[PDB]
Amino acid sequence: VNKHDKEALYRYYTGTMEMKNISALHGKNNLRFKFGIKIQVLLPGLDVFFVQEKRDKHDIFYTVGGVIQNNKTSGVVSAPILNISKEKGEDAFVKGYPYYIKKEKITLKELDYKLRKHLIEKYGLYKTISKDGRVKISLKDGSFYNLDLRSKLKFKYMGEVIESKQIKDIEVNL
Repeated sequence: VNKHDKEALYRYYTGTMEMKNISALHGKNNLRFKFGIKIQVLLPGLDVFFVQEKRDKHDIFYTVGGVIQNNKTSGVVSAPILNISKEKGEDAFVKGYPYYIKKEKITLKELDYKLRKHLIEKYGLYKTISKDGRVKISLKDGSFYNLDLRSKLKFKYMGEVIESKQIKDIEVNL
């Protein structure tokens, strides 16, 4: 029901902070910890992917999903193939290259957010390119995830965790 246009999406997937050293402790399953910034995380279903959704009347910053327990961020490197495809329009291109992930396990939230942010900077998504696009993230077991670019990621998919090794290719269509 809450509609998101190009401007709304662009503003969300730009301005993000990884906290890879937390020990946190609620309504619909939430956690609380300081950073002296008092933070709360909603659990859609310690390393956390922090994206500000809301800041309460007295300085309690809210985010959704992103929390991964016992994760290695240094020493590990997964490079699945990112295949970008804009087939019809003013400038039609195909572009395949490795998408570097320096994390053992990665939340769908971060992969989505960081992947979209990349399409804004380099290809001009939600700026010069249309918001009308899809993304398929294929795993080695043949399973996959679908990101619709027309709307921002539904909160109830941000609690999903992904083994970085298991990702083989990310297919973006514009």
